[PDB]
Amino acid sequence: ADQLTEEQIAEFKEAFSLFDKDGDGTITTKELGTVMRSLGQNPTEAELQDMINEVDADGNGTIDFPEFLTMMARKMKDTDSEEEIREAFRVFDKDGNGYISAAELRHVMTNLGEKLTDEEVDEMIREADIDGDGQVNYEEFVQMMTAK
Amino acid sequence: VKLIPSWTTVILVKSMLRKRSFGNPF
Ligand SMILES: [Ca+2]
Ligand SMILES: [Ca+2]
Ligand SMILES: [Ca+2]
Ligand SMILES: [Ca+2]
Repeated sequence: ADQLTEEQIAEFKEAFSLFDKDGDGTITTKELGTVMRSLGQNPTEAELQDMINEVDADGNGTIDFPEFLTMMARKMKDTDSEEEIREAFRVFDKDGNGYISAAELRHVMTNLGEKLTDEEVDEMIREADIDGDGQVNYEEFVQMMTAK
Repeated sequence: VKLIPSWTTVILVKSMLRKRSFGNPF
């Protein structure tokens, strides 16, 4: 219906839980490392720590539920506004051909946790295909995030 | 060249995994 004060929080609580594989309220280098290793990549022990050290505003070395609600608000400034969309795209376009297919999306799905069924995944891409090409392109992935 | 997906990034693709729609309000 309409993004309310709870619908939003629930969304972040899910992402904060996806990383907390165990669910102790603290993302470690191994946990986030497992997620970065499942999507189909290989995080570096040094970069990883430096990555979890960015949101870690406390200086402890672990991310927390509150640090989350406060991390998505510190990147929407300028050093990560239009570059974050191109990254999310890469995840979908693993092959990097210039388009996304329900298959590439199905892969990312199980890589984060939920795995949308088929008809849904098929319709999810059909609604974005403003041109009707059977797949999603870069313009769409952006035209949907630029028009508010 | 790139340098691994940043933080808000991994949250971008996961947030996309909502239900059957596309695009994030953020
Ligand atoms: Ca944990
Ligand atoms: Ca912390
Ligand atoms: Ca592709
Ligand atoms: Ca399309």
